[PDB]
Amino acid sequence: HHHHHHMVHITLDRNTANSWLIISKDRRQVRMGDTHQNVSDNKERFSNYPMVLGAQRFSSGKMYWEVDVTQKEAWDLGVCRDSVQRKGQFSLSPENGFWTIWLWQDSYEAGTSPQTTLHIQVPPCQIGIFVDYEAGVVSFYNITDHGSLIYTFSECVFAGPLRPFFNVGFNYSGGNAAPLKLCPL
Ligand SMILES: Fc1ccc(NC2CCOCC2)nc1
Repeated sequence: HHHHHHMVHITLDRNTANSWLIISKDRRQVRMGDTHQNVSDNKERFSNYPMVLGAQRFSSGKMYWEVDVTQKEAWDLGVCRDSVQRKGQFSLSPENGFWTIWLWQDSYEAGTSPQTTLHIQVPPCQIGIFVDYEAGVVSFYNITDHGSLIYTFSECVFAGPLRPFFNVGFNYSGGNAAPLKLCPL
C-alpha cells in the first residue's frame, strides 16, 4: 500500500480511558494497570472494558496511523463514532458505531456482526489503520508482513465524527500486560 503519506500523529485521551488504564506522559502508550488508577469517574470513561479513544476527531479526508501490539494475547483496534456507548455491555459492530479487528485466543477476527475470520500467516507486531472518510473505507495492514492487507470495511456509514479506538484487553492470564503503542511516523 501507499497510504503512509496520510500519516497522522495520534494521542490518547485520558478522560475517555477505563479507570484501570495507565497512559504514558507522551499520550502515545497505554497498558492495563493491576488496580484502579485513582482517577474520578466521568460520563466519557468506558466502564466495562479496558478501552480508550484517541483525542483526534476526523470528519473528512484520508488518515493513516500504526499501532504496536508486540507480545499481546488480546486487543481490539480500529475507529469508532464519537457518540459510541461508554457504559455497560455492548458488541463491537458497525451497527454500534465501531470498525475494528481483534486478536482473541490465538485467532484474528473483524468486528462485523457476526464476526469474520481473518487469514493471517505472519502474526503482526504492528498494525496499520487507514480511514478514507469520503469513500466510507477502513482498512487494516500487517506492517510485519510488508504491509499486506488484513481486512477492508467498505460502504461504511460513519454517521458522525470518528475517533481512533483501542482496547488493551484484560490480563486474567498474566500473559497480556504489554502496552499498545502508537508508532512514530
Ligand atoms: F512486548 C512487551 C512489552 C512490555 C511488556 N510488559 C510490560 C508490563 C508492565 O511492566 C513493563 C513491561 N510485555 C511485553
